[PDB]
Amino acid sequence: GITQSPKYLFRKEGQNVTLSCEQNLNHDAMYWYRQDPGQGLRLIYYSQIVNDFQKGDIAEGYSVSREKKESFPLTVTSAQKNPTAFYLCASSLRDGYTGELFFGEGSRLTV
Amino acid sequence: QHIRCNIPKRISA
Amino acid sequence: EEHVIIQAEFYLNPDQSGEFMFDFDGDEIFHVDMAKKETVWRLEEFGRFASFEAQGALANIAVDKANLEIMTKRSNYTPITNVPPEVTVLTNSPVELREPNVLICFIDKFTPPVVNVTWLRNGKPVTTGVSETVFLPREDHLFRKFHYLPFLPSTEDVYDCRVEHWGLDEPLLKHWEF
Amino acid sequence: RPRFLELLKSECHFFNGTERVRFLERYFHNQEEFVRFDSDVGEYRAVTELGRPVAESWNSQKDLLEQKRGQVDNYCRHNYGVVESFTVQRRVHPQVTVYPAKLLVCSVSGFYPGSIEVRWFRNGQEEKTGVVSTGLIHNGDWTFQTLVMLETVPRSGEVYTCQVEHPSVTSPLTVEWRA
Amino acid sequence: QSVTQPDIHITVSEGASLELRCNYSYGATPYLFWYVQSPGQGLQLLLKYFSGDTLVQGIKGFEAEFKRSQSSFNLRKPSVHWSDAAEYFCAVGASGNTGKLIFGQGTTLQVKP
Repeated sequence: GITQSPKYLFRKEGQNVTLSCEQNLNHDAMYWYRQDPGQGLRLIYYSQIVNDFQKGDIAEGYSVSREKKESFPLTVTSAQKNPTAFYLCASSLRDGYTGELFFGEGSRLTV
Repeated sequence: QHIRCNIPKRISA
Repeated sequence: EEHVIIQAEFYLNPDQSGEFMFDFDGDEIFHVDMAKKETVWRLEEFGRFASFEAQGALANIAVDKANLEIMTKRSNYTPITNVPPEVTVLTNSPVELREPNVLICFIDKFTPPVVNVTWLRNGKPVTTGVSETVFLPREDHLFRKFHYLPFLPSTEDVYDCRVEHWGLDEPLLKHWEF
Repeated sequence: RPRFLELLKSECHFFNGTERVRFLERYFHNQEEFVRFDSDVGEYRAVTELGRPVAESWNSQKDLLEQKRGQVDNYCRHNYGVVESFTVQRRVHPQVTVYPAKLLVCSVSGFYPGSIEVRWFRNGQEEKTGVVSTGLIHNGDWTFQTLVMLETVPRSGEVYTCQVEHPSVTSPLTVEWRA
Repeated sequence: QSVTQPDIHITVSEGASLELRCNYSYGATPYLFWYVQSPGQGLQLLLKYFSGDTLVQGIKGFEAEFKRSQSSFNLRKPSVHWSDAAEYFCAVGASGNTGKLIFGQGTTLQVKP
């Protein structure tokens, strides 16, 4: 349902790779998590409605923009030696809920 | 701690 | 019964203005400044003991817009019948000639929720230190709103509250003087 | 110019603290409730035939229901708990002052919560005739003010006593007026 | 607001019974989920729990119980399968509330003949 790509994105240092995330589930809110092995997924940024977006826990050196309800792209500044990890993308709707999270296949970054 | 907010259903189109 | 907490929100076309707020037994807990995307406590001091996710109030209003549109078209587009406001002016405590006091202009029982309110000292518009409440919800689904003017009571001062509204023939004035 | 209003109130009704709670989700259009969810009912019910097709759509989604059902817990009791700390348990005690307009006023101001009890007394006797109250007025800022005139043109040496009671002072406040 | 998975790696036999355990930060009426992830990909929702019923079912014959008293929401299968070897994550609907989910560091599981 959510398509991230490309799945593997090896990248040079001091390079601002940007991870694309699209969804045709018509969900309202949209999230990025980074899974570092052994630890859970940690929240990076998430946007609840179009054109707004708020910081999660590990938001240093990432930025995101929500111009379209379907698209939420994560830009990884060379902020930290964070980068070399696995990035996950999810969405969900609000009608009654508070819908459960739906997950993209995720992409591996490298350096 | 936080005030939880109830969400209106979207009306079927 | 004992206590009633109500979360009253709305979206008015074609003005495209929304409001979100929490009502406890008549009084406002908070609302959300839609533009600044801020939670805003009816009293600063509520901030200490609780918190609200301002964004949430937006995503709600944005549904009520979507609702609005489908609901207008499901009713031949029949407009809202105006109810004009009744206005009452009073001082928040007994009046003393040179004690600082505060004027309350209490706009009551009306819809739709939009008003062009003015304060008038001796006939001239006042702007110094005025506070105004947001739109508050009644049991009959009509609206309330307050306004506040801090003033120094003098024997040579006459104040008026100039409420407008699309239910009123001509702008209404409620005159308080000592 | 023509106006259109969509409107939603989410009601939490608390009886005996939070023993009995009841939850109403109410959708209006231009002062017309067309469909609501009543925690006492279980499903979405249509209020006017304008909302009948909406409430039939909404009870089809069985996911929605289950969820809305538990707002009495997730939403209602929850928010109560959060805010009881400074709303329910909020007591600001009255500011009472007696004075005759230019016939006798008793001006209680800036108090919370609403429930209040004012009585006029003449020479230790409860006056019940000339009591003319303006009733409980809302100041809008978590305070109430009320006034209670007493219809008496009096005689020299009499004592009038205004006797306020309120859930924020155990022993009653009493103010005095000697003629 | 906060969730914690105590087992880091659980091994078990094919055909046996499963119980990945998970505890939650005190909450009254929190929303809980169990996700599972095969290496390299994303998480599937296995099952959830907002309110009401104490025991719920999921996909590939999974199950979970909500012991309010226990502060525990543990995942179960009566008859595990070889397929099921992946990392499992426990997550709580955080805190008055979105939207945003909080994940336990996740207990991974391998299964042998």
